[PDB]
Amino acid sequence: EITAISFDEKANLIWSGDSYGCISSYDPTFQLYTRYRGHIGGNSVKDILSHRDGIL
Amino acid sequence: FVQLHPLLPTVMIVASSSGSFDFIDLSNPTLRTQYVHPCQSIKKLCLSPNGDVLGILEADNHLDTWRRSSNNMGMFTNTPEMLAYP
Amino acid sequence: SVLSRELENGRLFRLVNKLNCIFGRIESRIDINWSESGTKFPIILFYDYVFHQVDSNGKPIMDLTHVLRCLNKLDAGIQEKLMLVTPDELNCIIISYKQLKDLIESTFRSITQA
Amino acid sequence: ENSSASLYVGDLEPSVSEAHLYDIFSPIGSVSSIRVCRDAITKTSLGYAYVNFNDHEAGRKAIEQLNYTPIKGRLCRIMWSQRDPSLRKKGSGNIFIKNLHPDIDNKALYDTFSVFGDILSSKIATDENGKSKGFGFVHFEEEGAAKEAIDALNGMLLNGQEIYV
Repeated sequence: EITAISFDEKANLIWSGDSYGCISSYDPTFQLYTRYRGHIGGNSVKDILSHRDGIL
Repeated sequence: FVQLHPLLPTVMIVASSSGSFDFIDLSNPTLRTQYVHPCQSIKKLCLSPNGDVLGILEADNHLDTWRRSSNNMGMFTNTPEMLAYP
Repeated sequence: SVLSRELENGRLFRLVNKLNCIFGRIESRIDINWSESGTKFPIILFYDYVFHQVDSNGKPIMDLTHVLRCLNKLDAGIQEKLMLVTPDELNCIIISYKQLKDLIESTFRSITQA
Repeated sequence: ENSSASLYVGDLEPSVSEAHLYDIFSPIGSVSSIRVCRDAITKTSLGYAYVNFNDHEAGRKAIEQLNYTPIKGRLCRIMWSQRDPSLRKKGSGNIFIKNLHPDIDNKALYDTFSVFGDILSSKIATDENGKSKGFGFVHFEEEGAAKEAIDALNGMLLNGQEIYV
């Protein structure tokens, strides 16, 4: 259901959005770090990007 | 899927829907590295600021990197604010 | 000699004054800056996290030791790391205290006048 | 200034990219950022590069592993970074030589000649399978280490060829 992907420039995390509502960060090869929402509802996310300070 | 390299902002990677990806020059198109994909077609793929990380990602949540084994590391950097212990 | 073990109320009661002074105001019960996409979102979340911490059977059981432990810690303003869940996989934020202090006093002052 | 790498290749090419460049010093570790900033109507050589690493010590480490070996005729030049208060930093001139010895390289040149005077740019005409072309430009930070190397031995006799001012 994964619908948007980006990195972070400062860690080994992955930043994924499924089709459930969420946005998650991921450790190396098979481990998650966080999964939060900044999303209202419906589908999760159009797109994801990295930044100097955080994740948009 | 056409994406310029981060450290090499003219050299790109070009990849199809099934995954015929090629590390390819901008200037000399003869210098192609046509890495085939012996697996299923893709949704998306991402990059390597450390230059040695293939991330193929479908809806399966199973990554694999194909490059030579320069590092035992995954991504670029190693400063996590809750690194292995909150 | 007996009044020695009674004094830890007034700071605590002012903490509850600041706490339940603005928690569920009817204009702010349903609005933009208090949803999961809203601004002051986890100030709700930790709030009842203490107050409805489920057991191994899922029963929200107090264990007021842990409650007042957390209460003095949040009252302090020190820098910690805090796991938080819905229970399920959403809105998890690992945070410290002094920014929570700052948003609390900011919201209180904004409520107090403009 | 320039406490970091700032590793400055000059005397550039029109139409050879940084591809094989990054191919060669791949296994060294610290390769931070490589870029030639450019003009707008300009697909010819202009004359400033930035093979930037993290610190200066990574540049010296890149020297100390292996440096100045011939591939594609180009040799990577070192950090200069020297602007309008440097009217004569590397422009305080050089000995210009007619009839250098025809085996004069740059590496053994500065190796034996690190004693008297520090050579900045040994702009030496070496071509066609190990032959210094007689004319060269041994270049310094001043014109004092130049006179030091001249008054020591302005060249010497190893196969007899003294060099020129």
